[PDB]
Amino acid sequence: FRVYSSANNCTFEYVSQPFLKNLREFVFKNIDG
Amino acid sequence: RFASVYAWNRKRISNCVADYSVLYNFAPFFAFKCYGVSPTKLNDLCFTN
Repeated sequence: FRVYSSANNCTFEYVSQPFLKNLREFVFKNIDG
Repeated sequence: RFASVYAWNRKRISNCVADYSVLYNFAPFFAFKCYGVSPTKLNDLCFTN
């Protein structure tokens, strides 16, 4: 559960705070890196 | 503390506001050499890793 797969080898760092009749709309794009 | 040579550590700095002004860390350096980049122009250039 908490650990998704067996191994998880990455060194990225990007934290923020909560992104939390309850319509939660999201749009995902990937452009210009 | 620090570490040994056979097990030298490697720290990845990839997400930071770099205050390259670590010249306060014992300014009387015994060896301050630069390869591929000049000493001060270093502070105003971008890099990935």
